[PDB]
Amino acid sequence: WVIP
Amino acid sequence: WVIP
Amino acid sequence: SCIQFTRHASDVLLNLNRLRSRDILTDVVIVVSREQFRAHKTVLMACSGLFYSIFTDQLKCNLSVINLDPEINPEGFCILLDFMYTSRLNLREGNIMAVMATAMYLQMEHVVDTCRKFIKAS
Amino acid sequence: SCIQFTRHASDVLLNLNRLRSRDILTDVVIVVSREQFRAHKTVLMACSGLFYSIFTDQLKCNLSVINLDPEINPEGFCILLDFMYTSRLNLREGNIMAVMATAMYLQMEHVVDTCRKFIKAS
Ligand SMILES: O=C1Cc2cc(Nc3cc(Cl)ncc3Cl)ccc2N1
Ligand SMILES: O=C1Cc2cc(Nc3cc(Cl)ncc3Cl)ccc2N1
Ligand SMILES: [Cl-]
Ligand SMILES: [Cl-]
Repeated sequence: WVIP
Repeated sequence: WVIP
Repeated sequence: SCIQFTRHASDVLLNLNRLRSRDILTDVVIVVSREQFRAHKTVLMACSGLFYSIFTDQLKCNLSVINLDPEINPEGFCILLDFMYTSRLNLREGNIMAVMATAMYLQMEHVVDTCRKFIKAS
Repeated sequence: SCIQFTRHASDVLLNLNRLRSRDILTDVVIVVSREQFRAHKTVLMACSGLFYSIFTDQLKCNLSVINLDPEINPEGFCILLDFMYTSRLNLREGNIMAVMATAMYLQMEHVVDTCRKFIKAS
């Protein structure tokens, strides 16, 4: 999971 | 396009 | 010896979401309490262990309406349906409990994992 | 303020390809000369300007069989159908001309672009  |  | 187009999967999902927003080729309504959500069975199956099981069933595969368990929160479902079609999860303090419970029911293991991680941090 | 699961789109496409290989929820047959290819209309639309136009047509959207132009090569179509469901293109010296012609007909602009580049290099 990432900060888009 | 890439070499997978 | 194939070549690969890096953005292909993302572009496919983006177009499937555009079809969903325009209600094109949607083939099922998911009923969550008083709320109704139109979707593509194949996308639901690709994202959820529960929908995978439902639509591989020789009788349920032909249903145009699926009613979820009355404990399922419509907002939690909406957030998860958006994630299915975009890869983006609107996880917030006020919705995390409903999102985790809905992801556990829908069998969306990666969403359950991030919810457990985010809850543990607080 | 969403979070994003990087592998989600690829995982969705991988599961859609698994559904295709097992002939699950396929809703159309594409006929290319004597050859038949089963697929999901939504995936075909998401990948091809031609299928997008066909299945948004109020009459053609309901057809279970689509016949391609007799000039279309079944192998070129097969290579492109595989690319649609995997992001991987089996581009070879012996098939590049048939793949480019088929991609131009199917309106798959990124495939046309790499074929033009690979032809130019030789
Ligand atoms: O967390 C999850 C997400 C998920 C998706 C699917 N859907 C498929 C799985 C396979 Cl192997 N082939 C085809 C499909 Cl559509 C099943 C279980 C789960 N669990
Ligand atoms: O090279 C290409 C690939 C492609 C895909 C699609 N399919 C869509 C486009 C839009 Cl805007 N919304 C929904 C869909 Cl399914 C149309 C044209 C082209 N050209
Ligand atoms: Cl997931
Ligand atoms: Cl393309």
